[PDB]
Amino acid sequence: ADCGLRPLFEKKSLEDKTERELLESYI
Amino acid sequence: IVEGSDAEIGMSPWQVMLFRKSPQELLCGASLISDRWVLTAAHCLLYPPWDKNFTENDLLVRIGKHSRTRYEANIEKISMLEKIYIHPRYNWRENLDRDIALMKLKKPVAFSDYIHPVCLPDRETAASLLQAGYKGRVTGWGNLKETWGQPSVLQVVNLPIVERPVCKDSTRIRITDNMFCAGYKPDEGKRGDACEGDSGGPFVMKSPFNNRWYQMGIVSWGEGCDRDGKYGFYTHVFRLKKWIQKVIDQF
Ligand SMILES: *[C@@H]1O[C@H](CO)[C@@H](O)[C@H](O)[C@H]1NC(C)=O
Ligand code: NA
Repeated sequence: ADCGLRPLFEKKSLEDKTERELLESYI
Repeated sequence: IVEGSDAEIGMSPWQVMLFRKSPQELLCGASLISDRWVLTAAHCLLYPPWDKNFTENDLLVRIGKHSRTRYEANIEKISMLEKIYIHPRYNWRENLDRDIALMKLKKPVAFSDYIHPVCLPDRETAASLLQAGYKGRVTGWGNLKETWGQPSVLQVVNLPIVERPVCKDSTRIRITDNMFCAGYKPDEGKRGDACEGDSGGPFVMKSPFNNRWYQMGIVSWGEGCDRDGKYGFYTHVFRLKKWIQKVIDQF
C-alpha cells in the first residue's frame, strides 16, 4: 500500500545524501 | 559493504538484521516487506555445505537497527519467527539459483520513522528499472573488506547493474535468469560490492515516477569481495514474485 516511502525522507520531501546518483543513472 | 559509507538514520527503514539466538551472532541481512513478512536469501537459512539449517527457534529478526552491535532500546524491534519459507526450487548444490526465502513474524510489527516496508517489484517496475547502467542501492552490516573489518553502523553503497553478457563470462559459475549481477567495471574507476554479513540484504531502486523504493534483488553470492573483473550476484526478485505472492496469499 504505502510501501517504499521513507518517513524521514520522501514523507518530508527531503532527499538522502546519494539517492540522486541513482536517479541520474537513468539518463 | 566494501567502499561504502555510513547510512543516514532512516535511510533504509526496511533493513532487517537476522540474528542467531544462541550463540549470539549476526547471520544475514533481510528486508521488511509488510508488517508481517521479511524477505531474505535462502542460503542464509539453509546451506548444508556449512551445515547451516536453522529452524524458527534458532533465529530472531531485529528491525529498525542502525548500530551493528548495540541493542537500541525503543528504536529497534525484535520479533520471533512463526514459519520459514524457502523456495522449493532453491539450488545451493550448484550455484544458489532461486536463492530466496520468506519469514512470517509471530506478531505484526508497528511501523515508525525507523521501521518501514519496502515495495516489491511488478512487471512495470522490472521492465522499467532492471536495465544495465541503472544504479541500485545495497545496504548491510557485513564486513568492510575481503579480509582483515566490521562496521559500527549500517553500511550503504550504490551499484550499477551489469549486462548479462559481462556477468556470465566474468565467472566460471553458471549464471541463471533468476540471477542478475551489478557492480563497477575494472576501468570505470569507482568501486564497491557487498561482502560477508551482507547476504540476504536488499538491492533497492527508486522509481522516477512515484518516488517509491522497490527491492529488485537480494544479495546472493560473489567470488570474493570487490575484486576487479568480478561482480556481486543478486537474486532476481521479480522473476520469483510468483512464489512470493503464492505463499503470502496462501499463508
Ligand atoms: C533442516 O532441518 C529440518 C529439521 O528441522 C529437516 O527436516 C531438513 O531435512 C533439514 N534440511 C536438510 C537436512 O537438508
Ligand atoms: Na568488481
